[PDB]
Amino acid sequence: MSESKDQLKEKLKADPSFRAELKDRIKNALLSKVPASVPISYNFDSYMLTEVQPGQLRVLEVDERLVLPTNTLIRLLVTASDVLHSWAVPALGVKMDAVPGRLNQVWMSINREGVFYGQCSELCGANHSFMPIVVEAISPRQFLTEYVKKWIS
Amino acid sequence: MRWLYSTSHKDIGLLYLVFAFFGGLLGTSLSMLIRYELALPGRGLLDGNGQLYNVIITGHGIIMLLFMVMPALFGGFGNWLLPIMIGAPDMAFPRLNNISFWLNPPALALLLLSTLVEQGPGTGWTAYPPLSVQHSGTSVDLAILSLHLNGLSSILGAVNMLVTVAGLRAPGMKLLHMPLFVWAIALTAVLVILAVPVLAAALVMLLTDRNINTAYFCESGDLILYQHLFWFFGHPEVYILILPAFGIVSQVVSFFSQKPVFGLTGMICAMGAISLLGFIVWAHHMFTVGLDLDTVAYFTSATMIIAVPTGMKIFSWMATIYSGRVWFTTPMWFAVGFICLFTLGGVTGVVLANAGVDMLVHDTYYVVAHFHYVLSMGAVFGIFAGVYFWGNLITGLGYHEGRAMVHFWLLFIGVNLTFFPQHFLGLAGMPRRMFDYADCFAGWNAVSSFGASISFISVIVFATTFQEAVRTVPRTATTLEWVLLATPAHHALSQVPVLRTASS
Amino acid sequence: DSPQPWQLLFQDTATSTAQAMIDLHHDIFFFLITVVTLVFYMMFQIITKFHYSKVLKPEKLTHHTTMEVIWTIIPTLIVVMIAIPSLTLIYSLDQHTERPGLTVKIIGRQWYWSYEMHDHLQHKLLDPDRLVGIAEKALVK
Amino acid sequence: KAVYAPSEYFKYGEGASKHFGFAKHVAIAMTVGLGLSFAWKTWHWNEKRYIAQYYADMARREAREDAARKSALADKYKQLEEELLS
Amino acid sequence: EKYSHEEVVYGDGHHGLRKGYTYDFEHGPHYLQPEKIPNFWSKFYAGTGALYAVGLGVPLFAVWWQQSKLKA
Amino acid sequence: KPTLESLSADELEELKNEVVSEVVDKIAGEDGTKLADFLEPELITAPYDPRFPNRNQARHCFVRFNEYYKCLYERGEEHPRCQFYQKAYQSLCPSEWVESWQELREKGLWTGKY
Amino acid sequence: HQTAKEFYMEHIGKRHPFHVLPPSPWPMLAGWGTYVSCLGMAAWFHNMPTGGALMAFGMANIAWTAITWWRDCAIEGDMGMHTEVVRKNFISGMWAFIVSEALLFVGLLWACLHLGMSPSVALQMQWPPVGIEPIGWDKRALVMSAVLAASYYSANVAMVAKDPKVVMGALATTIGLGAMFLADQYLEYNETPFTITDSPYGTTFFVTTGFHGMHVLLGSLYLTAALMMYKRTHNAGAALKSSILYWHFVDIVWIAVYGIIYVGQY
Amino acid sequence: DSYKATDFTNPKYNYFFRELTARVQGVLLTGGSLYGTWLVVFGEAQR
Amino acid sequence: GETIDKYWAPYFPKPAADEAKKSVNKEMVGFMLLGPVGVAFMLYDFAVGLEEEHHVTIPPYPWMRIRRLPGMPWGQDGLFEGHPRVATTWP
Amino acid sequence: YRPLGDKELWHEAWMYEDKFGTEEDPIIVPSLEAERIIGVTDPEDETLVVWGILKDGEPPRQFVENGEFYVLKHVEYIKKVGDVLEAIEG
Amino acid sequence: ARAQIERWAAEHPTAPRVGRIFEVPLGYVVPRVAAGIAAAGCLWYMNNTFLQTYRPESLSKEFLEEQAKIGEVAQRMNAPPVYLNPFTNRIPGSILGPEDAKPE
Amino acid sequence: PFKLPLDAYILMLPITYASAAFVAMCCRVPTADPETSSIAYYEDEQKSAAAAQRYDNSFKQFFDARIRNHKVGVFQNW
Ligand code: HEA
Ligand code: HEA
Ligand SMILES: [Cu+2]
Ligand SMILES: [Mg+2]
Repeated sequence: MSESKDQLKEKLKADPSFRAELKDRIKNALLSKVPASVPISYNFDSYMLTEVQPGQLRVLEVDERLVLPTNTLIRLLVTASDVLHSWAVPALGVKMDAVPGRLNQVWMSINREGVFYGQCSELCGANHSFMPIVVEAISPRQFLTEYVKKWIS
Repeated sequence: MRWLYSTSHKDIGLLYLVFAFFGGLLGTSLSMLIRYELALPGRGLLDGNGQLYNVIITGHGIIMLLFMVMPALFGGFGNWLLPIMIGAPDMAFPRLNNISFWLNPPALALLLLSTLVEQGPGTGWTAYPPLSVQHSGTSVDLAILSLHLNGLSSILGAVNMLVTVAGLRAPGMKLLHMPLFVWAIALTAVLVILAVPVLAAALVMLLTDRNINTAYFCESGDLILYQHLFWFFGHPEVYILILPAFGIVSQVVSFFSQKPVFGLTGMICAMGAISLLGFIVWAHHMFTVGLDLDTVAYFTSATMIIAVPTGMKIFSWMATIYSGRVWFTTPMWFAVGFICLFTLGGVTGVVLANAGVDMLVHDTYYVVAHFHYVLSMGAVFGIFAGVYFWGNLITGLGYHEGRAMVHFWLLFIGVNLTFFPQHFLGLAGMPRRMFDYADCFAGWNAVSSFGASISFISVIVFATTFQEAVRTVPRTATTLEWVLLATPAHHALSQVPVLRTASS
Repeated sequence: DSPQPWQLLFQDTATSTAQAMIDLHHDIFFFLITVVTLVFYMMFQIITKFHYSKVLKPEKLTHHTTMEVIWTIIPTLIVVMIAIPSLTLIYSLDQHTERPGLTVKIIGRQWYWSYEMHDHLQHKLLDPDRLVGIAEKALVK
Repeated sequence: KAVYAPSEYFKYGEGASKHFGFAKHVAIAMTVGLGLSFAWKTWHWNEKRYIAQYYADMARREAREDAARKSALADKYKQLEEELLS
Repeated sequence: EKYSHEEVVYGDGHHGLRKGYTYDFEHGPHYLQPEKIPNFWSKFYAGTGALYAVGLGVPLFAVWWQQSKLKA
Repeated sequence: KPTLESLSADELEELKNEVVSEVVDKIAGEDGTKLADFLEPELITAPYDPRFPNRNQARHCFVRFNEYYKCLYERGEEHPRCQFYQKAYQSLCPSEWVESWQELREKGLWTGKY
Repeated sequence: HQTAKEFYMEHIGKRHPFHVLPPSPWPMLAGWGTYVSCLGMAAWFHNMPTGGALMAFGMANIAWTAITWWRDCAIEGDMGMHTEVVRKNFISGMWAFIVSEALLFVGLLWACLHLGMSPSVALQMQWPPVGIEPIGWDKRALVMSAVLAASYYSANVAMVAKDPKVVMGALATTIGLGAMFLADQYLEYNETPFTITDSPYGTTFFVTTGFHGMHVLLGSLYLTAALMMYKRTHNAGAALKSSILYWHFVDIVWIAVYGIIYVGQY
Repeated sequence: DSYKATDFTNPKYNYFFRELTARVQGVLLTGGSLYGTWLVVFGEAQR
Repeated sequence: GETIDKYWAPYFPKPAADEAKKSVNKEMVGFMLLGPVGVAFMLYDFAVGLEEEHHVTIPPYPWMRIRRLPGMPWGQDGLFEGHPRVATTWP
Repeated sequence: YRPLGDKELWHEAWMYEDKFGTEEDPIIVPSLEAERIIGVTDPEDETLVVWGILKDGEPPRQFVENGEFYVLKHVEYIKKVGDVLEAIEG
Repeated sequence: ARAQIERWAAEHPTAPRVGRIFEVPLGYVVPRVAAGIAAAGCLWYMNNTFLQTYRPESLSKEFLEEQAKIGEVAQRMNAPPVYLNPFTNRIPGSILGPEDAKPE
Repeated sequence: PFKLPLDAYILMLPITYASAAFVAMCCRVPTADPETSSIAYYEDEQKSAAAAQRYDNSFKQFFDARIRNHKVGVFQNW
């Protein structure tokens, strides 16, 4: 009743195996309070800025950047929709063509935080000059505690 | 009538040379628009029209690759010089030699007419799908048909050259006594025959994709297959354009050094090794398309082996000048300038051949600087070396020596100060085929645009070099075209000369 | 990170792979400097010392087996010395020896870029055994 | 009296190449080229030394916040310890 | 005559100056004799000027043509 | 009163559950809104499949998309392996490719058996 | 004219065994005919009115100039202008042309091998694609193989025979066996359950077999033109040998085409 | 005595094959080239 | 009678009548190995031609009947295509 | 003459003679015109070729050093040796 | 080999043989290549002055002064700003950006 | 045509090496993982993983020890 609860606590005091089993039960119950897995998902476009302010670079500046954590193995799947394009970031040593129907993978890991610029490096029309690339790199704890909370529905 | 119905190889070679000069004028004119648009950041004389800029660079690249260098070296000097050099009275097929020329003004007319149709063919000289397929209208079809006609011209010329070498040689003259120009032209003909029909097949596939709704390079096809076929053609193409330049440099260097060529069999084995290795390294133009690492590994390791025969040829040219009696004239300077400045273009190719380094400089102006070194210092210098060397034999006019040195120095200043800053732009990351760039790239683009104006002025001064000629009587020479009068008769070698081996 | 005015060499790097590429390029430029300097100096000396005002009549030099073998076997060694680091850098482009942490789908359109992601975020109790012991000593008394 | 072919060449060794000194010039060219190459590699090694020091300093900094984070975690653990004992 | 197989095979046995030539290019010692064309240096400079004008003005016309089409 | 020397296994298990829950609801919360300082976030993506070694990874996308519907046909709808396959193809395939594949499945133009 | 043959003997014929041609107008006309037919083909692709008519007009002009050129070549071969070394030059030129055409076919079969071996995700990685019924090897293509091998052996008969009747009969047999190859290919093109717009299988099959069939037609016309010259004088020279070489080249090309497409399902 | 009317290479057929065609085809190609140039330049594609 | 071919004829000798017939027989053995049977089966095939029929309609898969441009240069259906087999309804 | 085996029959021999041209006994080169270009190799190096012009009515002429002397003779017919005299086989 | 050189020199009488490496005197070459470079500079200046339709606003002096005030600093929307190119401008590894520096 | 000079065999060693490498590369492609014209090839996961890992290891296992040792340069740049 209540003494049997107290007798259970006395058996916790006495038997080490029962103590370990109830510790494992405590660990099972604490994992039940852990929130479940949630999906992170986004789909945005990145366009060149037509007019820039001081502190921004003409031709190379976009409106929406790609935010990537540092010290993390990142897979980049590159493809296209209509013609050939090339995703080139010269500071990160990645330049791989975007082919319609292909899914070209890149393994990338960034050493330091910063803002890295790029352009498209495959001729694709009249406005080939005006498809720039900007990658913003932040720390992994910021990425996993603040940035991914912007994409929880 | 004479220039329309000709069967003589000497009239046809002169017609090729005049055509190649016209194509060089067109590509000089198309290249001042490229440098006048790129001089300053923003929008220049093209008013921000990117499709017109793509049309201009496509037409300019195609014209300078196919209607200037090949009609000057392979069609111009080869047709004029090969039967005189080997002692043949004429070509093997004299009327095939006239259709090999007369398929070139139709192809040039189709290519120039595609620019006035719709918005033009802005695709690059490589014409990659699906950008070439996506172009609606007629311009791309006219451009590809122009490439087809020029390829047919090249194949017919190569067949005529290969039969003229093998079967109309002078009596007693084996494949040991022909000059290195003849060996270069023969190897170029072999390369043309083995390489051009693959391009023709790829272009037929491109037309069937554009107009017949077939599935070669499309949604359900494979777009990497086009790059495979086109570059399997295209890497032999750049060696087709440089081997007659090697031959002209050998003939010029051996002439004014008063010496024969150092290492003749080594020279021939090096040209053969260059011709053979050019057919198994085509995929160094495709490092960034997503090939497997083993394929990229092989195509990296096999591309650098091309350095060894070219280095052997350069060192043998230096050994030919070594211990001679050298007299420096305008063709001798264009050969010395060739050997100095082809080495600069060749060493950047070794850098580009390494695939990890090529991931940083692919489709940048580094590549542009590389191939304008090996083509404006390699082929243009070889062409101009032959113009001043054989000019009184071919045309009947001499040249003023002072104005020719003025032209050489204006050209040498102009093209060095044009493409050397493009190395620094390409290392920093300035991409190809763009008419507007970031603000920091302004200085080297201003320097390069200043150099292009000097190159244009050098092109202008070249028309003033010609003057009246002086004619003398020959007695002896080391090649057959220098015992002839200037100009020769219509039937040069009225009697067929024979080569007599000395007795015991 | 960004290009600079009057810049000569590459941009600064943020991956070890890009640094390794630049290191390989500088290693190749080591050999290229020596090759170009040798060519230019020897041609200057040959041009100056064998002018016709210095030479009465030329010598008959057609072949030299030792020098030909020397300039054939020397660049082959340079090529095979350059190639093995280059081959090693090529085969290091796949770095899947870790747990991947992010996937980003990059799509190129006319004329802009599109970025996509669909992953799952899960939480784990950080060092739970200390909390396990804390609960154990909370329940034992 | 016929017409004779004139002498056109010297034998290699007694013309205007005995005074040239080919091996001397090759040694001079190789010394100059290797000097410039070692200057270039010296600059490269200097730049790599600065990069290595940069990343070492960054690791020194990044080890400082993560120690203070675990210190704050232990402080919250010591607070939750007396939260379940009071 | 005038259409026989021998006319096809061995050509027409014309001798001397052809129509307006001042020199025999077919059978004379030189196939090109640019010192015998009357007023040769005027014609050479006119032809070179025409070649320069066309070869430098065709791409300018193609630029003007494509930009006049948009500006409409 | 039933003591520990007389209780059965199921009553003792329920008593253990009550003892654990009544204190861990004070420690962690009934929902778990108190463990935010003691939680470590981690992001899960598609693992490396040894069957797909090349840089072009379109076949990995296609095979995972097909293994999802094979799992859905064979082992129910809520099996953990089917969710693994679903998160695996969602992590690899572009959204345009997937929506084209369901419109081909809805039109009847899917060549799979299931 | 009467002294023109005398001039040729005195200055060209008696000095060397090679043939020197008088001026000719056919290369210029052939080049501008290619220009006209290319403009017509470009107009015919994009469904402009009077474009196919212009393309046919240009192709007819090209064919007429080519026939006039070849008639001049046969006339010069019948006035005895070609010695034995000139005929060997003809054989070597045909060998070079054959090498060019073989590389064109290698480029064509490269695409078949590439597309057939690794089907893409756009085809749902199945080769041949579902809906496409492949043409088998145990049917009419085997009859074509037997017929064209017989044509190979009959052209081999005509090369070594010395009786004019046997040569003319063997040439007619090879020409007739070639025409039976084409009329059966027409039936394959009509009964097949796929078109040129149905998958890369249909694209590669029809483009490769169409180029091979056009080469069969050109070789048969060449052998026919070689037979009529043998019919008149019982002497053909280089026209017979080059045509037999070209026919053998077509027979060799068919082996690769059959083995890749019909057997290999590529 | 070696040529028939059925013979393609008859010397009596040389005027028609070599002289008449050289001007008829010469004017036909001029007419076709001008029309093809106008058609491709000033024409509208319906496909 | 004074042609170039006859003038240079003694300097180009022919490389050396029943051996020709032996070679003709040797090649005709291989000719008759595959000659009559192929002709017989092809003449059989010319009479079993456009008489059979197929009613297998094909679903309009994305790789079937590519129409990147509207129609064909000659018309709507393919050349040499009497009866299209791909479903134009789909259902 | 040299051995005519492995020689083309139309090569106009005299180039296949067994005689070394000396000043007192030169090699007579036949010609259809008053001048003719011939080619002489270097006796110490086969790869070196020198082309020269012989004229009619001139003294004997040497082209390379330590080489043969040559005299041109104007003739109406040049013996196309390979069927002209080895068919005679005297 | 000598006679062909002597033949070429007779057909090119304007080519000097005076015993020096640059046979054409530099008093002829230098003013004319200078005049050519001057004409090229005139053309280049005319392109820079009269053939521009859009000069971008990031090259005006006000933009240049306001950019020189900022320096090579890149902003971030999820983090404090960062120095661009930290190796060629020799930023130490402890400092990431200007706002995170907080000078002593 | 002539006597092959002592150079030409030293040229022919890496030329033969490049030709043999080209032939081996072209030959090993129809024995690779993605060259299968079926979807039922991948439903045997043991065989397909074994085949694709064998396609990874060959011509890369020669470089594993120096990839781990960062032997990515001719010199030793730290
Ligand atoms: C033969 C090849 C050749 C030559 C000579 C040139 C000559 C020049 N080229 Fe170009 N170029 C290409 C081949 C060539 N080019 C190719 C293939 C492309 C790629 C296009 C594409 O990507 O689609 C290209 C593109 C290209 C670009 C890159 C454009 C871009 O990426 O957006 C640039 C940039 O400055 C350029 C500039 C110049 C300049 C200033 C010259 C100057 O040298 C001007 C020329 C001056 C000369 C002196 C050469 C002319 C020669 C003669 C007149 C000799 C003929 C004479 C006789 C026969 C008697 N051209
Ligand atoms: C004249 C034409 C020509 C010639 C001769 C060459 C010669 C070479 N080329 Fe190039 N190339 C082009 C024209 C040419 N190329 C063009 C037009 C493009 C761009 C195509 C496009 O439009 O996209 C291109 C692009 C191109 C690429 C593709 C890169 C890219 O675009 O991303 C590569 C890669 O390997 C390459 C490398 C080489 C090499 C290794 C040589 C070698 O043959 C050079 C060898 C010579 C030397 C190395 C110097 C002499 C040697 C010595 C002095 C010995 C000492 C050397 C060592 C010890 C190493 N070039
Ligand atoms: Cu290349
Ligand atoms: Mg590219």
